[PDB]
Amino acid sequence: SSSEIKIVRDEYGMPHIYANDTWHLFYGYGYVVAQDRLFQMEMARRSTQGTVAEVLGKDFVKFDKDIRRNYWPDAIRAQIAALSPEDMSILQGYADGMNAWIDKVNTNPETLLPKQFNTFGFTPKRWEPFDVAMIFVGTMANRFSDSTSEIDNLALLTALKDKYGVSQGMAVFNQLKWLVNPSAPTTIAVQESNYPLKFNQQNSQT
Amino acid sequence: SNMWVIGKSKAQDAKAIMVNGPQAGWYAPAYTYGIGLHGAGYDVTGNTPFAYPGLVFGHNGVISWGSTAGFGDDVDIFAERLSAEKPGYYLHNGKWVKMLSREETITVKNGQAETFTVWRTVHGNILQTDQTTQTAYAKSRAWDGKELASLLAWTHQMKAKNWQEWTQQAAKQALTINWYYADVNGNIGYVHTGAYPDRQSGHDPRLPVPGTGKWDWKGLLPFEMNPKVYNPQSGYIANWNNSPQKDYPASDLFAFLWGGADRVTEIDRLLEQKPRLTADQAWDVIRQTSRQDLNLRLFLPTLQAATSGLTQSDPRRQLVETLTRWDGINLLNDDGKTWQQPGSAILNVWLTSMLKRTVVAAVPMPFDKWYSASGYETTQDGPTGSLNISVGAKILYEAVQGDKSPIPQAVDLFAGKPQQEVVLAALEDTWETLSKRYGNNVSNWKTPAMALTFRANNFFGVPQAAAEETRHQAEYQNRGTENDMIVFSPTTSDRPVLAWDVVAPGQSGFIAPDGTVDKHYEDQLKMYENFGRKSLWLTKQDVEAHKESQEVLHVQR
Ligand SMILES: [Ca+2]
Repeated sequence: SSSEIKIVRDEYGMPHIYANDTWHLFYGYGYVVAQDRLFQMEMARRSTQGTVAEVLGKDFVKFDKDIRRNYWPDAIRAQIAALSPEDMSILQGYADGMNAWIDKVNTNPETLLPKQFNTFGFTPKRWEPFDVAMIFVGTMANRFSDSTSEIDNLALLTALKDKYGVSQGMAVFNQLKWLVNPSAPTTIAVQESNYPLKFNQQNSQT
Repeated sequence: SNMWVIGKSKAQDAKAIMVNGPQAGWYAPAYTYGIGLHGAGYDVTGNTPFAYPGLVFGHNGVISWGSTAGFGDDVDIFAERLSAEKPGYYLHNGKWVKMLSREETITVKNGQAETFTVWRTVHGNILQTDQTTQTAYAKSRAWDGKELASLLAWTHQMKAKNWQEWTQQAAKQALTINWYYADVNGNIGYVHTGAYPDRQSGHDPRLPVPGTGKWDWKGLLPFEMNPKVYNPQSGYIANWNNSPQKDYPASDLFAFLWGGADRVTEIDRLLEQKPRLTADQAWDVIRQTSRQDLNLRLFLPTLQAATSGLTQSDPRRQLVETLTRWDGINLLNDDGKTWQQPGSAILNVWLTSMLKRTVVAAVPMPFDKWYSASGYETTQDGPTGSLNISVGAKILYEAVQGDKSPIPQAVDLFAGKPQQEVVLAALEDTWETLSKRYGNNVSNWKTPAMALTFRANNFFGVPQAAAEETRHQAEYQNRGTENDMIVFSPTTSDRPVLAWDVVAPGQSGFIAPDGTVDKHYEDQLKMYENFGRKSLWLTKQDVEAHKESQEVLHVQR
């Protein structure tokens, strides 16, 4: 049956989904996630979109503002709209699966609603592909692949150059924040290959 | 985040072994989510952060995969030129271009909502900080516009059955992440994935560039450029957020460096120590690295040289002698709160003093604060993440290497003073400090151990559970938030692959309205604590045989 989703949990409660097509597979995935981590996922949703204050209050306003200033939702929505039907099915299915469980939770909250929702004073709503995507986008990307301190670095260099003079200053910056260090232990051994690009270490852009 | 992949040339009783320890801090409920998918081209098992559609840590019976943050430089900042007479515009390629803008409203529970505008240029979103009437900085990410592509690349890679099909997906993952491969035939691989900009000549990637146009990126470098290796001569692939490859530049973060001093040496050492390792030995590398003081190996030689000529009774001498007899492997005393050996406290005090005397002394304030951390700093609840060698310590390490360091010491961190003298002065400080606190009998010093906390707030600092749900573990372990190992072609099993993982506190974070905690709410907590692990099932028969419950859904899209 193309419309059948089998969910089997092992001795540790770990779910295994069995389904024929893409939409149903990830529907089953979202369903079990909603069963297992609904509050965690709801709050992760809020963390990645900057809507925590909506439920937690004023102490999270600055948090919210920072999240929203760090991304462009429309651009994410546009990448989603450009998805092939097959790829779209991953997110739509996942979103839908969560919604199926969430609808049951909101129907019989006296038995299915995770206690944290009662405690924090609100109820869970439905998810869309955007929501699912932002879980990944807001964590893995906006946070684990978004590291820079170039403005601070320029301030350090500027102070080094003021303290030690220009040539010396540049030299000391390359001693404290070297671009590359050849003695660095690397995952790929020098016998295998080396990186061919050479970079400017003089801040020649000024 | 660490990972070691042991290939056929180094695997015992197996063809390949993969042990991954992603490190994002510790949380309750669990940072990752156990999931198995079977159908529509997928057949996988493993676990993944925030239950991403794509499993970051898992296998499909043919290959297995993992990740550790890459920390390559994939972000540059563009200094945009503004005009007071043209608010909302910026000069680009000789024309005042209109910035993108949007209104946002922060709704606040029990508070007044707040409305503000977010601005963006062709280089990226505008930072709030460092703004003037004439300037604003834009954060330019090489992966911009490729977020979704990375999410899917992470999904589709799970269907790969060989290095060629897998690197095809690695090429689409644009974030700066190290990906690892292993397969049932003993092959192993590594790709430092991600989009990296093809910068103009003269562009120093550690500093901002003008956003007027002349400095715009030429595009993105091709996959050919990404550091990668398939079946390395070494027979292994080890990573702990260290450099992927010789001459490959790190993140521009001032607090981040790839230098002679790197914690990954701790893994390389244990892997090379033994010609071949078994699955259990590979797993044991978790327990050893998680207890390994990371500074001892780096500074012990320097400490020895400085004290080698002192007389027996010199206390600076005995502190160093204490370190020499130590393997740097911390263990808890029976009391469950102090360490058996005082080595890390010694190194912490000494190191803190060295940085103050050297690096901190040569850097103008307030930038000097950036190099003062010893790397042992923590709170009552213990580290919020992994322990690493601090940036100050890595700089100090090059200085003590003298001419063995490839980094020119433009300025002398020792400012003309003999290194021995400064190392001794620091040892003196250490002795005064610790002897005053613990007494003068080193042998009965019970210094504080680090503990570990599974926090109820997620890495963002946002509650993902009630406070009371926080869990505690007496022994801090510098190890993965989760650990998973996949063993290919194990000779003692009837299966062509075995896999294990640990998702603490448990698979479920559910608590019923009456407060009844789910059966799998905390059943992996003690297991995590004692370096235990549970089997990950893949085949239908294994899953069926280990079934606890089952449910069938019938749905029409
Ligand atoms: Ca940069």
